Amino acid sequence: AVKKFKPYTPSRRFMTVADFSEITKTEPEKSLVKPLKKTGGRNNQGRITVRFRGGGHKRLYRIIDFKRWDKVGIPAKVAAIEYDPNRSARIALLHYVDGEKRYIIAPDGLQVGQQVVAGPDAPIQVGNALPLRFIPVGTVVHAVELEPKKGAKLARAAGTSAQIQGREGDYVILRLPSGELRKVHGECYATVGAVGNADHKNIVLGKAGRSRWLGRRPHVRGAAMNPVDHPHGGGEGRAPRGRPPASPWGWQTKGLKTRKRRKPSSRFIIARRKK
Amino acid sequence: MKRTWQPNRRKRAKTHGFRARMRTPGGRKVLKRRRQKGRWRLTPAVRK
RNA sequence: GAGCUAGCCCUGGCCAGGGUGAAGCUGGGGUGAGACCCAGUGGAGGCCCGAACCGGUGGGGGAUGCAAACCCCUCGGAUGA
RNA sequence: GAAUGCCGGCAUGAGUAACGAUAAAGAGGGUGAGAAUCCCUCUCGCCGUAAGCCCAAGGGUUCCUACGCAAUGGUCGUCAGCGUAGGGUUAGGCGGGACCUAAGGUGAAGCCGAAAGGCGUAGCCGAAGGGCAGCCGGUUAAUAUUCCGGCCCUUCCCGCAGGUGCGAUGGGGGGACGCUCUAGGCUAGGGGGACCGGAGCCAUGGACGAGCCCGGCCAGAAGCGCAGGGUGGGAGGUAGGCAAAUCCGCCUCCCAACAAGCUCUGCGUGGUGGGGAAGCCCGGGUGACAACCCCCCGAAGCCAGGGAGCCAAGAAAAGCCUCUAAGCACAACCUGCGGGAACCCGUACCGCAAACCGACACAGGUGGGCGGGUGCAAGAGCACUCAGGCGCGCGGGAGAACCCUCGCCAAGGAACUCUGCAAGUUGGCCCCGUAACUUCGGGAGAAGGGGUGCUCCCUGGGGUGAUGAGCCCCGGGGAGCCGCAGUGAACAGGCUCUGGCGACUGUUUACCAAAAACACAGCUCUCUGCGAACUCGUAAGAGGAGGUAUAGGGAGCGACGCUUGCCCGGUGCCGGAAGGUCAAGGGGAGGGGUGCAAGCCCCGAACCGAAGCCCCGGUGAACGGCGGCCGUAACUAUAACGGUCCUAAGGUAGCGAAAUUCCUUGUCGGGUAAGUUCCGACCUGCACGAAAAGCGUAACGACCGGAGCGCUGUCUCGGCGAGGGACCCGGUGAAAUUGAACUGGCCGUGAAGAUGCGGCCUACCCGUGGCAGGACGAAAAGACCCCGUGGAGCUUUACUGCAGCC
RNA sequence: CGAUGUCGGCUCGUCGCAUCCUGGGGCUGAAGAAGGUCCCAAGGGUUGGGCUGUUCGCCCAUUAAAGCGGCACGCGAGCUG
RNA sequence: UGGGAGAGGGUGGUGGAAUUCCCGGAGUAGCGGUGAAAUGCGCAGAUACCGGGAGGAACGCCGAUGGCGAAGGCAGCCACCUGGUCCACCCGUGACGCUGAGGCGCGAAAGCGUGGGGAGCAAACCGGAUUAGAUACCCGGGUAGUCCACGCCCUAAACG
RNA sequence: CCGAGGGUAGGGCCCGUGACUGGGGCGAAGUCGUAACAAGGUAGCUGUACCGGAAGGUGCGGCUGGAU
Ligand SMILES: [Mg+2]
Ligand SMILES: [Mg+2]
Ligand SMILES: [Mg+2]
Ligand SMILES: [Mg+2]
Ligand SMILES: [Mg+2]
Ligand SMILES: [Mg+2]
Ligand SMILES: [Mg+2]
Ligand SMILES: [Mg+2]
Ligand SMILES: [Mg+2]
Ligand SMILES: [Mg+2]
Ligand SMILES: [Mg+2]
Ligand SMILES: [Mg+2]
Ligand SMILES: [Mg+2]
Ligand SMILES: [Mg+2]
Ligand SMILES: [Mg+2]
Ligand SMILES: [Mg+2]
Ligand SMILES: [Mg+2]
Ligand SMILES: [Mg+2]
Ligand SMILES: [Mg+2]
Ligand SMILES: [Mg+2]
Ligand SMILES: [Mg+2]
Ligand SMILES: [Mg+2]
Ligand SMILES: [Mg+2]
Ligand SMILES: [Mg+2]
Ligand SMILES: [Mg+2]
Ligand SMILES: [Mg+2]
Ligand SMILES: [Mg+2]
Ligand SMILES: [Mg+2]
Ligand SMILES: [Mg+2]
Ligand SMILES: [Mg+2]
Ligand SMILES: [Mg+2]
Ligand SMILES: [Mg+2]
Ligand SMILES: [Mg+2]
Ligand SMILES: [Mg+2]
Ligand SMILES: [Mg+2]
Ligand SMILES: [Mg+2]
Ligand SMILES: [Mg+2]
Ligand SMILES: [Mg+2]
Ligand SMILES: [Mg+2]
Ligand SMILES: [Mg+2]
Ligand SMILES: [Mg+2]
Ligand SMILES: [Mg+2]
Ligand SMILES: [Mg+2]
Ligand SMILES: [Mg+2]
Ligand SMILES: [Mg+2]
Ligand SMILES: [Mg+2]
Ligand SMILES: [Mg+2]
Ligand SMILES: [Mg+2]
Ligand SMILES: [Mg+2]
Ligand SMILES: [Mg+2]
Ligand SMILES: [Mg+2]
Ligand SMILES: [Mg+2]
Ligand SMILES: [Mg+2]
Ligand SMILES: [Mg+2]
Ligand SMILES: [Mg+2]
Ligand SMILES: [Mg+2]
Ligand SMILES: [Mg+2]
Ligand SMILES: [Mg+2]
Ligand SMILES: [Mg+2]
Ligand SMILES: [Mg+2]
Ligand SMILES: [Mg+2]
Ligand SMILES: [Mg+2]
Ligand SMILES: [Mg+2]
Ligand SMILES: [Mg+2]
Ligand SMILES: [Mg+2]
Ligand SMILES: [Mg+2]
Ligand SMILES: [Mg+2]
Ligand SMILES: [Mg+2]
Ligand SMILES: [Mg+2]
Ligand SMILES: [Mg+2]
Ligand SMILES: [Mg+2]
Ligand SMILES: [Mg+2]
Ligand SMILES: [Mg+2]
Ligand SMILES: [Mg+2]
Ligand SMILES: [Mg+2]
Ligand SMILES: [Mg+2]
Ligand SMILES: [Mg+2]
Ligand SMILES: [Mg+2]
Ligand SMILES: [Mg+2]
Ligand SMILES: [Mg+2]
Ligand SMILES: [Mg+2]
Ligand SMILES: [Mg+2]
Ligand SMILES: [Mg+2]
Ligand SMILES: [Mg+2]
Ligand SMILES: [Mg+2]
Ligand SMILES: [Mg+2]
Ligand SMILES: [Mg+2]
Ligand SMILES: [Mg+2]
Ligand SMILES: [Mg+2]
Ligand SMILES: [Mg+2]
Ligand SMILES: [Mg+2]
Ligand SMILES: [Mg+2]
Ligand SMILES: [Mg+2]
Ligand SMILES: [Mg+2]
Ligand SMILES: [Mg+2]
Ligand SMILES: [Mg+2]
Ligand SMILES: [Mg+2]
Ligand SMILES: [Mg+2]
Ligand SMILES: [Mg+2]
Ligand SMILES: [Mg+2]
Ligand SMILES: [Mg+2]
Ligand SMILES: [Mg+2]
Ligand SMILES: [Mg+2]
Ligand SMILES: [Mg+2]
Ligand SMILES: [Mg+2]
Ligand SMILES: [Mg+2]
Ligand SMILES: [Mg+2]
Ligand SMILES: [Mg+2]
Ligand SMILES: [Mg+2]
Ligand SMILES: [Mg+2]
Ligand SMILES: [Mg+2]
Ligand SMILES: [Mg+2]
Ligand SMILES: [Mg+2]
Ligand SMILES: [Mg+2]
Ligand SMILES: [Mg+2]
Ligand SMILES: [Mg+2]
Ligand SMILES: [Mg+2]
Ligand SMILES: [Mg+2]
Ligand SMILES: [Mg+2]
Ligand SMILES: [Mg+2]
Ligand SMILES: [Mg+2]
Ligand SMILES: [Mg+2]
Ligand SMILES: [Mg+2]
Ligand SMILES: [Mg+2]
Ligand SMILES: [Mg+2]
Ligand SMILES: [Mg+2]
Ligand SMILES: [Mg+2]
Ligand SMILES: [Mg+2]
Ligand SMILES: [Mg+2]
Ligand SMILES: [Mg+2]
Ligand SMILES: [Mg+2]
Ligand SMILES: [Mg+2]
Ligand SMILES: [Mg+2]
Ligand SMILES: [Mg+2]
Ligand SMILES: [Mg+2]
Ligand SMILES: [Mg+2]
Ligand SMILES: [Mg+2]
Ligand SMILES: [Mg+2]
Ligand SMILES: [Mg+2]
Ligand SMILES: [Mg+2]
Ligand SMILES: [Mg+2]
Ligand SMILES: [Mg+2]
Ligand SMILES: [Mg+2]
Ligand SMILES: [Mg+2]
Ligand SMILES: [Mg+2]
Ligand SMILES: [Mg+2]
Ligand SMILES: [Mg+2]
Ligand SMILES: [Mg+2]
Ligand SMILES: [Mg+2]
Ligand SMILES: [Mg+2]
Ligand SMILES: [Mg+2]
Ligand SMILES: [Mg+2]
Ligand SMILES: [Mg+2]
Ligand SMILES: [Mg+2]
Ligand SMILES: [Mg+2]
Ligand SMILES: [Mg+2]
Ligand SMILES: [Mg+2]
Ligand SMILES: [Mg+2]
Ligand SMILES: [Mg+2]
Ligand SMILES: [Mg+2]
Ligand SMILES: [Mg+2]
Ligand SMILES: [Mg+2]
Ligand SMILES: [Mg+2]
Ligand SMILES: [Mg+2]
Ligand SMILES: [Mg+2]
Ligand SMILES: [Mg+2]
Ligand SMILES: [Mg+2]
Ligand SMILES: [Mg+2]
Ligand SMILES: [Mg+2]
Ligand SMILES: [Mg+2]
Ligand SMILES: [Mg+2]
Ligand SMILES: [Mg+2]
Ligand SMILES: [Mg+2]
Ligand SMILES: [Mg+2]
Ligand SMILES: [Mg+2]
Ligand SMILES: [Mg+2]
Ligand SMILES: [Mg+2]
Ligand SMILES: [Mg+2]
Ligand SMILES: [Mg+2]
Ligand SMILES: [Mg+2]
Ligand SMILES: [Mg+2]
Ligand SMILES: [Mg+2]
Ligand SMILES: [Mg+2]
Ligand SMILES: [Mg+2]
Ligand SMILES: [Mg+2]
Ligand SMILES: [Mg+2]
Ligand SMILES: [Mg+2]
Ligand SMILES: [Mg+2]
Ligand SMILES: [Mg+2]
Ligand SMILES: [Mg+2]
Ligand SMILES: [Mg+2]
Ligand SMILES: [Mg+2]
Ligand SMILES: [Mg+2]
Ligand SMILES: [Mg+2]
Ligand SMILES: [Mg+2]
Ligand SMILES: [Mg+2]
Ligand SMILES: [Mg+2]
Ligand SMILES: [Mg+2]
Ligand SMILES: [Mg+2]
Ligand SMILES: [Mg+2]
Ligand SMILES: [Mg+2]
Ligand SMILES: [Mg+2]
Ligand SMILES: [Mg+2]
Ligand SMILES: [Mg+2]
Ligand SMILES: [Mg+2]
Ligand SMILES: [Mg+2]
Ligand SMILES: [Mg+2]
Ligand SMILES: [Mg+2]
Ligand SMILES: [Mg+2]
Ligand SMILES: [Mg+2]
Ligand SMILES: [Mg+2]
Ligand SMILES: [Mg+2]
Ligand SMILES: [Mg+2]
Ligand SMILES: [Mg+2]
Ligand SMILES: [Mg+2]
Ligand SMILES: [Mg+2]
Ligand SMILES: [Mg+2]
Ligand SMILES: [Mg+2]
Ligand SMILES: [Mg+2]
Ligand SMILES: [Mg+2]
Ligand SMILES: [Mg+2]
Ligand SMILES: [Mg+2]
Ligand SMILES: [Mg+2]
Ligand SMILES: [Mg+2]
Ligand SMILES: [Mg+2]
Ligand SMILES: [Mg+2]
Ligand SMILES: [Mg+2]
Ligand SMILES: [Mg+2]
Ligand SMILES: [Mg+2]
Ligand SMILES: [Mg+2]
Ligand SMILES: [Mg+2]
Ligand SMILES: [Mg+2]
Ligand SMILES: [Mg+2]
Ligand SMILES: [Mg+2]
Ligand SMILES: [Mg+2]
Ligand SMILES: [Mg+2]
Ligand SMILES: [Mg+2]
Ligand SMILES: [Mg+2]
Ligand SMILES: [Mg+2]
Ligand SMILES: [Mg+2]
Ligand SMILES: [Mg+2]
Ligand SMILES: [Mg+2]
Ligand SMILES: [Mg+2]
Ligand SMILES: [Mg+2]
Ligand SMILES: [Mg+2]
Ligand SMILES: [Mg+2]
Ligand SMILES: [Mg+2]
Ligand SMILES: [Mg+2]
Ligand SMILES: [Mg+2]
Ligand SMILES: [Mg+2]
Ligand SMILES: [Mg+2]
Ligand SMILES: [Mg+2]
Ligand SMILES: [Mg+2]
Ligand SMILES: [Mg+2]
Ligand SMILES: [Mg+2]
Ligand SMILES: [Mg+2]
Ligand SMILES: [Mg+2]
Ligand SMILES: [Mg+2]
Ligand SMILES: [Mg+2]
Ligand SMILES: [Mg+2]
Ligand SMILES: [Mg+2]
Ligand SMILES: [Mg+2]
Ligand SMILES: [Mg+2]
Ligand SMILES: [Mg+2]
Ligand SMILES: [Mg+2]
């Protein structure tokens, strides 16, 4: 349930914030945070390579366990659910009976105090991780690896999930968050359930300053520029586009497909995304 | 108003200094030329 | 050549005073339970007035200047992009 | 002899402008060849959240003293940041280094690039961040937390004693963190005292007084006291913290828990060491054996790693503690004490400025800290003033025009003007009161009005004490007094009605544009399955992102409300294993050159052969587009209706003389005495129209229109007054410009606008203050225009390439 | 074109006369009063407002009258902009 | 107190038939549609047939002149939670009643807001026919919507 | 002191009127089509929604006050 404000300033009229209700602990595990090196969109040459970035709130990076097959058979108690500024999902602090402590992203329904485990023999319940070939067809799942032992890569954002659709040989068939039907190897790990914080998409930033807190610098339209700057630049007064809409670099940006055609993974994608 | 010369000794030595020139092909050609011309100073003097 | 200027990165610092009084909380009312209402408490905000500080709206002066952009009066922001 | 030529010299303008903030000067005494300008004394003025004091940059001897005045100083100069000389900067504790890491830089291993070089985990470097031991006073012409005095402290080495499984670059803990608000108790700082110390004073009508004036503290180890910070203890199990671990983590059990304890800091006290005013006297002496006490106010500072709340979720590494590993356990470490040892560089002076950045002793620019008192509601605001620092390095007169800045004005009151431009008005606090409309927040300080000083009397609550007095804070009720006037000076909104545009706070053309432009939350389209797309790079490598479709990139639109129609023929994009065209290559019918020949060499048909294009289809919040003619209804006019040509299809809703309307000041209505503007309508829209969005919209605006009230020197229509200039005298003394000049009017003439030619008229020689009509006045080899087979930026279905991609 | 600043306003005027008024006249389809038309005449005079950047013009209220032109469409080393 | 019938309501589950789409096989000259047609689809391999998969919505037979609810309304099946109601016994209370201005709550479809979901259907819309014309009826397409959650709207031939 | 009233400012209700505009009633001798009454030639009506020169059409759900 997103939280609204009374319109006591022009921005508070629309601004909405998360309720933060699932959060049980307001400080990160000190041994699991590292400094996050802000870039401003600059690469190692010092050049901007992603425009309109920088100036956001300072953040520490919490180390996330995107493997989990790391500790097959060792159960862990869900100790806390915390805020992570580096992702849309919440994160869950796990106290393994090992004594080892790890973070995973918090699935929907995850409860502080419950136990979770990973492995081929794990029960099919929210928070447990198994190789895909041991999770029943039709169950919704998240934190999915793309190739075995390379780490969870799919269905990681707030409220997202993938659904197991069937089996074929060494591979399973997943419906990804985007609706794409893709083959994933059966030895790839995944965690049962959907990612939590599903109301994330209902947040209304409310004012220009909110974007700035997030490190999003103002984006300026190509049509507001000059011909040296942008294909849409120039014209006396306002102008329509006068050509197929284009990026700052000239490629068309209304429909032009850009996935590389001879890519090897096409053998494993059944059906491109819909919508 | 604020003018263009705002002296800074660390900035001066780190930018125009002898060790800065030696790190770089163009910088070593500067020293070569200034020695060839007979300059009394090859590099700007900085107090340290 | 980024000691001017533009952006970003790391690490520090600064913003007199006054005003408005959001959520929440407590109490009372209300109800089958509620919604909700009232009072108190509370202290939110690219909130208000206004110095420092950051600006440069209108006018006047200056025009071989005090100054290769200044001066006076007035005016904008002043917890925030 | 000319090149707006080059270098130099020297003229003209000219004894002219100016002499750099309008904070301000006067006299006496001294020095000296010389004095408005140097020193001293008294008087006057100016700053006082500074125009005072401290620190960091930057500067580099400018610091102190003596002796000088050619030049530098906008005048003068005996003076000086100037000339010459001599002196002056003293640290284990202050800052930096012999410590740590941040971005970044560098870079064993490694990767990449024609060369030069580009990357790169570890490591290293890198600070105004982390860490770390000195406080107060005295002393010099000039340094002082540095010298000295008193009281403290740190590390290293060695030794003694006590204790302990000692031992690390390894494991762990800790260091370690946001923003806003904030408690308790302190301190800095401040106010008062009828109390304590003090040289003195009694004026000029009164006062010998509970008189006036002056001061009434600073540092301090242990110990103790007050206030806070931090921290549970024990055992067992243990598979995690790349070895080990008794540590840490996890599980279980038992005592402790807003407790005390243990520990650390702050504050107070504290042996001891200091300081110590006015006044008088010549920096020093005296005051003085100085006194050194009580009360109130009180931080944004301290306790601190305190507390609460919130979302945007807030460095690292070492010092430190703990664990163990090799090893070593005659060691080693810990603790106490003693003796010894403790290096390098900075230290002067300026530092909101005459010593820094601005060519200048330049009204500009420059980061941190302290920044007293009283009054005004508060305050760092305003006025005055303390300490302290200044009067701004040309002066003296005069009392015109004109200019600047300022004050007032009869009657009128916007009649001014493009415009109330400018200037008036309004102005703080308290109380009463307050409209349409609204997104219910607002609009709102709406509007509008009343109050405001002083004296006496009665009286309520709070803070500190103690519960009281005292002090301090917040009130209330009567009765009076004075003036033109009580926020009596300074600082402190004029208001309202109605349109356009943009939702809003923000951003912009450094130095002619601040806006209606950019941004903006929000809406939609589209790309991207992760070695993502995309971007930079030849590459390696990076950003994206230690992110993963509720994510990231591109595009347009731009809060919110109600909406966003029709055309897919062309262009784009997307889909289409058919077909057509299609390059290299394959293939080799057939033909050719040469040779005596085997052979060698060349041409070459059918057929096979990709992307692309053609072709089929989809697609508008993709590029874009969205008609004409004739006829027709009981008067006319008009045309719901019909016919017809064309098109891919002919503009829907809504709006409309509009930021769009040519004709145009359209027509009508409103407002005005009068309205090319304004508002409301109509619709023949030259040439609105739906995300280059359409129509609205509360609130917001140094945006641009129209009107009204208030009030005014804006004006009728000008007058007077003030200061700084202008003027005169002394001092110093520019500038652009300049063919040379002995340089008048008219009517003519002349390359067509004549001081210079003709004719006539007028005119003694030379200045000073003024005014701007001419010298086609100065300035700038015309911001327009054209020309040059001149240049550059930009576009595209111009040409031709290249990257990139297929 | 090695520059002759261009609309309008303000200020300051001066000139022409094809005269708007005032003075003197002839003719009249001039009874008077008032007008019409032409002649002489440049001495003086020739208002204040609403609109619009306007010149011009329309309009309001007056007037004896509310003249038309030239002077680089007079006048930016005089101002405005 | 002891029993009964019921699509009464809410929540979570779950079954099969059919339609559509996609994949594989097999097969070819039409299919579809109507009063008759055409648009449309189909040699780029449709329709018809077999196998596989995905997805949404509605529940055939039972089914009735039936049942339940205050009305709107409610229909595969299972479970849980829950309302009303009838019967028997005649056991308890002792008129505790009836109605009901206001109030409050519920309230088919369409519609609205936010977010999902989307097979079939289908306003608007495009096209083919029909017709004198046909902004209709018929046919081929087709977006909201129809479905779920939450919040609105509060209407009806909400009728016996 | 109170006080007729006057004055300044801001609200509330009512009436008259207004460029222009919306539909309504009546007239009828017109133009267009023919929506309802018969199965009215697509059974009708209905709430709502979207659309069309017009009556009206269609969607969704409802009623019979529907012929055969
Ligand atoms: Mg929630
Ligand atoms: Mg809100
Ligand atoms: Mg709120
Ligand atoms: Mg709310
Ligand atoms: Mg708002
Ligand atoms: Mg919240
Ligand atoms: Mg949460
Ligand atoms: Mg924190
Ligand atoms: Mg760490
Ligand atoms: Mg990075
Ligand atoms: Mg780098
Ligand atoms: Mg680099
Ligand atoms: Mg980019
Ligand atoms: Mg960037
Ligand atoms: Mg999170
Ligand atoms: Mg969220
Ligand atoms: Mg949003
Ligand atoms: Mg952020
Ligand atoms: Mg964005
Ligand atoms: Mg933009
Ligand atoms: Mg532009
Ligand atoms: Mg460029
Ligand atoms: Mg280009
Ligand atoms: Mg550019
Ligand atoms: Mg371009
Ligand atoms: Mg363009
Ligand atoms: Mg254009
Ligand atoms: Mg443009
Ligand atoms: Mg245009
Ligand atoms: Mg433009
Ligand atoms: Mg533009
Ligand atoms: Mg624009
Ligand atoms: Mg366009
Ligand atoms: Mg264009
Ligand atoms: Mg175009
Ligand atoms: Mg793959
Ligand atoms: Mg600087
Ligand atoms: Mg310098
Ligand atoms: Mg430096
Ligand atoms: Mg430095
Ligand atoms: Mg530097
Ligand atoms: Mg260097
Ligand atoms: Mg060298
Ligand atoms: Mg030199
Ligand atoms: Mg030499
Ligand atoms: Mg050099
Ligand atoms: Mg910092
Ligand atoms: Mg502030
Ligand atoms: Mg309150
Ligand atoms: Mg609370
Ligand atoms: Mg504010
Ligand atoms: Mg504020
Ligand atoms: Mg404000
Ligand atoms: Mg200005
Ligand atoms: Mg002004
Ligand atoms: Mg003035
Ligand atoms: Mg200038
Ligand atoms: Mg300049
Ligand atoms: Mg100024
Ligand atoms: Mg000023
Ligand atoms: Mg201001
Ligand atoms: Mg303000
Ligand atoms: Mg403030
Ligand atoms: Mg803040
Ligand atoms: Mg602000
Ligand atoms: Mg010659
Ligand atoms: Mg010359
Ligand atoms: Mg010259
Ligand atoms: Mg020359
Ligand atoms: Mg020369
Ligand atoms: Mg001469
Ligand atoms: Mg002169
Ligand atoms: Mg002055
Ligand atoms: Mg002198
Ligand atoms: Mg002298
Ligand atoms: Mg003196
Ligand atoms: Mg003063
Ligand atoms: Mg003061
Ligand atoms: Mg210097
Ligand atoms: Mg000194
Ligand atoms: Mg001299
Ligand atoms: Mg001299
Ligand atoms: Mg001199
Ligand atoms: Mg000077
Ligand atoms: Mg002398
Ligand atoms: Mg000097
Ligand atoms: Mg000496
Ligand atoms: Mg010492
Ligand atoms: Mg120091
Ligand atoms: Mg050493
Ligand atoms: Mg280091
Ligand atoms: Mg340091
Ligand atoms: Mg130190
Ligand atoms: Mg000390
Ligand atoms: Mg000294
Ligand atoms: Mg031992
Ligand atoms: Mg941390
Ligand atoms: Mg820090
Ligand atoms: Mg005080
Ligand atoms: Mg006497
Ligand atoms: Mg003291
Ligand atoms: Mg205490
Ligand atoms: Mg263990
Ligand atoms: Mg003394
Ligand atoms: Mg003594
Ligand atoms: Mg004594
Ligand atoms: Mg404060
Ligand atoms: Mg958040
Ligand atoms: Mg680090
Ligand atoms: Mg051993
Ligand atoms: Mg020990
Ligand atoms: Mg050494
Ligand atoms: Mg020193
Ligand atoms: Mg000085
Ligand atoms: Mg300053
Ligand atoms: Mg100073
Ligand atoms: Mg200069
Ligand atoms: Mg000076
Ligand atoms: Mg200066
Ligand atoms: Mg002080
Ligand atoms: Mg005041
Ligand atoms: Mg005040
Ligand atoms: Mg002020
Ligand atoms: Mg004082
Ligand atoms: Mg002076
Ligand atoms: Mg004079
Ligand atoms: Mg007057
Ligand atoms: Mg008036
Ligand atoms: Mg008046
Ligand atoms: Mg105006
Ligand atoms: Mg005032
Ligand atoms: Mg009103
Ligand atoms: Mg309201
Ligand atoms: Mg008021
Ligand atoms: Mg208003
Ligand atoms: Mg008085
Ligand atoms: Mg009390
Ligand atoms: Mg007064
Ligand atoms: Mg003042
Ligand atoms: Mg004000
Ligand atoms: Mg208004
Ligand atoms: Mg207008
Ligand atoms: Mg608008
Ligand atoms: Mg704006
Ligand atoms: Mg704008
Ligand atoms: Mg808006
Ligand atoms: Mg906006
Ligand atoms: Mg805005
Ligand atoms: Mg602001
Ligand atoms: Mg400019
Ligand atoms: Mg500018
Ligand atoms: Mg410039
Ligand atoms: Mg410029
Ligand atoms: Mg300007
Ligand atoms: Mg500007
Ligand atoms: Mg502005
Ligand atoms: Mg802009
Ligand atoms: Mg914009
Ligand atoms: Mg929008
Ligand atoms: Mg590139
Ligand atoms: Mg890389
Ligand atoms: Mg990356
Ligand atoms: Mg990374
Ligand atoms: Mg990281
Ligand atoms: Mg990402
Ligand atoms: Mg914009
Ligand atoms: Mg509205
Ligand atoms: Mg098209
Ligand atoms: Mg097309
Ligand atoms: Mg075939
Ligand atoms: Mg052959
Ligand atoms: Mg032959
Ligand atoms: Mg659309
Ligand atoms: Mg076209
Ligand atoms: Mg377009
Ligand atoms: Mg007719
Ligand atoms: Mg049109
Ligand atoms: Mg249409
Ligand atoms: Mg019109
Ligand atoms: Mg308009
Ligand atoms: Mg137009
Ligand atoms: Mg035209
Ligand atoms: Mg017009
Ligand atoms: Mg016009
Ligand atoms: Mg008109
Ligand atoms: Mg106007
Ligand atoms: Mg105008
Ligand atoms: Mg018309
Ligand atoms: Mg555009
Ligand atoms: Mg536009
Ligand atoms: Mg458009
Ligand atoms: Mg508001
Ligand atoms: Mg604005
Ligand atoms: Mg503005
Ligand atoms: Mg005047
Ligand atoms: Mg006067
Ligand atoms: Mg005067
Ligand atoms: Mg004067
Ligand atoms: Mg005067
Ligand atoms: Mg004389
Ligand atoms: Mg001569
Ligand atoms: Mg002539
Ligand atoms: Mg002559
Ligand atoms: Mg001659
Ligand atoms: Mg001659
Ligand atoms: Mg002559
Ligand atoms: Mg003459
Ligand atoms: Mg002249
Ligand atoms: Mg002239
Ligand atoms: Mg001449
Ligand atoms: Mg001239
Ligand atoms: Mg030129
Ligand atoms: Mg030239
Ligand atoms: Mg030229
Ligand atoms: Mg030219
Ligand atoms: Mg130009
Ligand atoms: Mg030309
Ligand atoms: Mg030519
Ligand atoms: Mg040519
Ligand atoms: Mg030629
Ligand atoms: Mg070119
Ligand atoms: Mg590309
Ligand atoms: Mg010319
Ligand atoms: Mg010339
Ligand atoms: Mg020429
Ligand atoms: Mg010239
Ligand atoms: Mg003027
Ligand atoms: Mg007459
Ligand atoms: Mg008569
Ligand atoms: Mg005559
Ligand atoms: Mg005359
Ligand atoms: Mg005359
Ligand atoms: Mg006019
Ligand atoms: Mg006109
Ligand atoms: Mg007219
Ligand atoms: Mg008359
Ligand atoms: Mg003329
Ligand atoms: Mg002319
Ligand atoms: Mg003309
Ligand atoms: Mg002229
Ligand atoms: Mg004229
Ligand atoms: Mg002129
Ligand atoms: Mg001018
Ligand atoms: Mg002019
Ligand atoms: Mg001139
Ligand atoms: Mg002139
Ligand atoms: Mg001239
Ligand atoms: Mg003007
Ligand atoms: Mg202009
Ligand atoms: Mg049945
Ligand atoms: Mg009984
Ligand atoms: Mg309903
Ligand atoms: Mg619906
Ligand atoms: Mg569908
Ligand atoms: Mg027809
Ligand atoms: Mg919809
Ligand atoms: Mg019925
Ligand atoms: Mg009366
Ligand atoms: Mg009919
Ligand atoms: Mg019918
Ligand atoms: Mg219609
Ligand atoms: Mg029609
Ligand atoms: Mg229809
Ligand atoms: Mg019914
Ligand atoms: Mg019937």
